[PDB]
Amino acid sequence: PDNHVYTRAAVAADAKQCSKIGRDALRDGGSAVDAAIAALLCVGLMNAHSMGIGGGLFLTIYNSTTRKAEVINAREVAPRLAFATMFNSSEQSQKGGLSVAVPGEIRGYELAHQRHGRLPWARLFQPSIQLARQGFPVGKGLAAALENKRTVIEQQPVLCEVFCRDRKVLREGERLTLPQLADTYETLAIEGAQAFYNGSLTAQIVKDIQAAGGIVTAEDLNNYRAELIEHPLNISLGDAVLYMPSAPLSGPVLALILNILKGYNFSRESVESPEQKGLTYHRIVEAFRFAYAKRTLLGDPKFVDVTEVVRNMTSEFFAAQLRAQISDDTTHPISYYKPEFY
Amino acid sequence: TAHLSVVAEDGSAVSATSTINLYFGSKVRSPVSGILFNNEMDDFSSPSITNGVPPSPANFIQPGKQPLSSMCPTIMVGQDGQVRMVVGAAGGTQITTATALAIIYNLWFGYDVKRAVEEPRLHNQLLPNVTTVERNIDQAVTAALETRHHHTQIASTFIAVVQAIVRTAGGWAAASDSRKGGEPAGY
Ligand SMILES: *[C@@H]1O[C@H](CO)[C@@H](O)[C@H](O)[C@H]1NC(C)=O
Ligand SMILES: *[C@@H]1O[C@H](CO)[C@@H](O)[C@H](O)[C@H]1NC(C)=O
Ligand SMILES: *[C@@H]1O[C@H](CO)[C@@H](O)[C@H](O)[C@H]1NC(C)=O
Ligand SMILES: *[C@@H]1O[C@H](CO)[C@@H](O)[C@H](O)[C@H]1NC(C)=O
Ligand SMILES: *[C@@H]1O[C@H](CO)[C@@H](O)[C@H](O)[C@H]1NC(C)=O
Ligand SMILES: *[B]([O])([O])[C][C][C]([N][C][C][N])C([O])=O
Ligand SMILES: [Cl-]
Ligand SMILES: [Cl-]
Repeated sequence: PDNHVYTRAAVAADAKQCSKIGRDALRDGGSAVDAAIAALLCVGLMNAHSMGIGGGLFLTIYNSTTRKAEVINAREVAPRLAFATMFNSSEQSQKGGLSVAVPGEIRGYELAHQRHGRLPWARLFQPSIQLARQGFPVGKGLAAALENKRTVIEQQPVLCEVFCRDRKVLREGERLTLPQLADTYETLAIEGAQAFYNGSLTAQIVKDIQAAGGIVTAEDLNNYRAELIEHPLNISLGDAVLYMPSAPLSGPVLALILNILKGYNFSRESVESPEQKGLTYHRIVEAFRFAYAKRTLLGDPKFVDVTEVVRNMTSEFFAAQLRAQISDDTTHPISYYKPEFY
Repeated sequence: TAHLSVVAEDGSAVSATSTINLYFGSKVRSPVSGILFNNEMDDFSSPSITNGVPPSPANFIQPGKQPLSSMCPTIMVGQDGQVRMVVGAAGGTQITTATALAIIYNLWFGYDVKRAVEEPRLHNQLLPNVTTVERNIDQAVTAALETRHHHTQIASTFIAVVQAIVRTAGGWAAASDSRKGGEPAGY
């Protein structure tokens, strides 16, 4: 029905409906940021297993006017009451109140909109609110999610309330309706981001989290700040520059993978024969390994000094050092890539 | 996890990645607000067990602290300051490998943006010590790894979800990942 090559603007989301919402936000004169936020709200509804206002995020944004990129940081934080030894198992760190970090998504949206928005706040929420009350058919992605977690969903009434039909998980095509989130979204549109963090919604969040055994308090919410990063991580790739977020995200690692690999000068020919394709793909995996080796040194750069670690990871020579240790005809033991921890 | 790419008419762009962590997060949904919460604490390291990766002190929990993430939302820009690519990925821990493969398939192998997004993927993150491949990978690739002593194993489902937009002389080319079933929009 469509070539997916566009003359002026494009939105690529993991659900058609959210892509449209995005595009329609541009048509009505919204910026990239406006279209972005607008689409993510759609995505937190249509792919509810993936992301949403109960989470956190990162946004990389290029300003064509100022010819500059930036990063906005809205990943979740550990509660004031959290401590290093608070878990003793996987089971404990993955289910219930305690496995919940302080959500960031909403402060994220606010700052991005406060800096690059052209449409009103409430405009962004509008089509998602409609979608939530009316309901929509379940798409492939959320269908498999449901199937994958059938048992944990059906055995929990509060999930099954929205996610089951006759106490069985919804299947692809069946109608999902999200009545409680729609009200929520509407309160956010009217009252603003304040409603979530220090507002009409705050106490309910605390109670919900704590009732299931978390330790998140009002103070956590009240204090959460999204963060503007003026100088994102960058790497040179021939004619071009790549922008990406530094730690706590995986920019450094992707920087290393690509910096290692750009030294083989890959071309069309790298895959034109099985002989060369095999080698190419081997090199790729080895670079992964070498890059993952160094990952284990990374953390919040507000807590751990990783300044030099990152400068290294993205260094031109550091990359050249590891490339020379790649053998064309074999992989290696873990030890070989010198994974470090201090 | 979800990623999306965006290109506005004025040539500005956003790469965005968002997550509640694992499928359905902590599996707590408010009966009042309907808000479904993240299990992002899982992403810190413990001084206890392996998932895998031994205790890594730079990622231990502290109050007010951000867990290390696998996510990498990216934008490539020409020397002439015009946007050339907006890409990223989502899905378990295969985010950073898939993103790189997407960039490589387009930038170096010369694949169109849709092929870049659909092309079979592979993954190794060192810890743990296995190379994983998608079920419809080129089998000559499999053999080449298996004879350079890689112990491969096929993925049951698929590796990651990629949303990209590339600049072409014909305009903006876009693709959403069929593995998760999205489609793009534009004008
Ligand atoms: C884990 O053990 C530590 C030390 O005994 C303690 O702080 C905590 O109560 C335990 N947490 C869980 C979730 O079992
Ligand atoms: C670029 O930055 C300016 C401020 O210098 C801001 O007003 C504008 O919103 C940004 N451009 C876009 C397209 O958002
Ligand atoms: C790349 O990284 C650092 C961040 O300040 C700096 O050397 C350089 O200006 C950056 N490049 C660009 C194009 O921002
Ligand atoms: C930087 O790289 C050098 C090798 O080129 C290495 O000695 C050192 O461990 C690296 N620095 C850090 C802080 O990891
Ligand atoms: C890891 O995998 C490779 C096989 O691909 C093997 O050579 C190596 O011995 C394995 N184990 C360790 C601990 O490195
Ligand atoms: B997303 O569902 O792909 C999850 C990404 C998240 N944690 C992955 C490790 N379980 C992250 O690192 O932000
Ligand atoms: Cl709901
Ligand atoms: Cl996605």
